[PDB]
Amino acid sequence: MPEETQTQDQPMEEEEVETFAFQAEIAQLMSLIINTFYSNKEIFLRELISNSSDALDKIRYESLTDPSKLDSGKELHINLIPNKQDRTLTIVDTGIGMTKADLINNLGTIAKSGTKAFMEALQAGADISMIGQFGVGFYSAYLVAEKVTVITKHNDDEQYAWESSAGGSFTVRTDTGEPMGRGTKVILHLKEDQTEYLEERRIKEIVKKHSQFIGYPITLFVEKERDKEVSDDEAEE
Repeated sequence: MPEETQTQDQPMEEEEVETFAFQAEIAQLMSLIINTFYSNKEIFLRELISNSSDALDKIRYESLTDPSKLDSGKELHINLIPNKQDRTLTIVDTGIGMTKADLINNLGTIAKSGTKAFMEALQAGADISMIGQFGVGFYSAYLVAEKVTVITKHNDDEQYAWESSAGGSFTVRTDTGEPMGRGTKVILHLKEDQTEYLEERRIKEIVKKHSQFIGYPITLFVEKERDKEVSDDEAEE
C-alpha cells in the first residue's frame, strides 16, 4: 500500500469551491425584483405547491417506465417540516430525480438572453406574479425568503450542496454529511427579521384547503402540543 493518508482532506485552499455569477442581464432581473420590496405575497405558496406536485406528477408518469421505487414505498411523498432551530422550512422528497448535468445545464436562471421577450411582456402585459409559473424564475420566493439551499444526498451517484439567494452568484460543492441515503433536501431559510412564518395552524389549513383531497400522502410536522409532551417556548420576553 501507499504511505498512509491521514484524516486530512482539502480540495483547494484558495477559493475552495466553484462559484459563478451572471452579473449583467440576470442582475437586472434581480434588481427589478428587489425594488418591489418585501410586501408579503403568499400567492407563491400556491405557485410552489404546484411546482412540487408537478415534480411528483412527472415521476408518476415515469412510474410506468420504472416501477422499482413503487416496489415498496420507502419514500416518494410530500414531507413538509419546519425546523424552528434551523429557521428553515424543510421540504424533502425524492421527486422525479435530477442529475449533475441538469444542474450545470442551468436548472435556474434559464432566461439567458431570452429575458428580453419576457421583459417586454412584463413591461406591458403581465406582472411578476407569473414568472415562477413559466419555470424561468422560481426566485419569486425571495419576496418572503432570503436564502435557498439545496443539498443532494448520494446513492450510486455523487452529492452536492448548491445554493443561491440573490445577486446572481451561485456555488457548487460536494457534501460530506450523511443524514439520508439519496434525497433532495429543499431548505428555505426564513428571514426571522420579517416573519416567523412558523405558524403551524395556518400552514396546516393552508395546505389542506389547497390540496383539495389529493391522492397522495403528506407528512406535516407541528410544534409542541400540550398533554404528555412538554417543551418550553419563548413567546413572552
